[PDB]
Amino acid sequence: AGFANIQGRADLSDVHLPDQVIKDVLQTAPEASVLLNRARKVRMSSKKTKQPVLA
Amino acid sequence: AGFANIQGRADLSDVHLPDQVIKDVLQTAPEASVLLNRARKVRMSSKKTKQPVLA
Repeated sequence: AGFANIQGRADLSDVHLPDQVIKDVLQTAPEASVLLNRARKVRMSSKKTKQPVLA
Repeated sequence: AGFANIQGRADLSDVHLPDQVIKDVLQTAPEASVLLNRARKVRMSSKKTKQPVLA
């Protein structure tokens, strides 16, 4: 044919028409723990610790 | 005693008469793969690769 030949998106390869990528993941920041910040913090050096109490 | 005495090989130790060893293996020189020599080679960088072709 002579006329009305036109280049469509359907005529090209996936290598001609690639999607753009964003490397940054869409997420919210990780939440910090309640007790690991509110509670008083002590360094243990055995499986158990003991304290005397007035009773 | 007498005149018949001569040293045989059966009279010497395995350390006196050691066998020589040859460290090269007797082997048929390895033919290469057909496809890895004959076919066109490219580096892939993911589980799938795609290319354009004329239609």
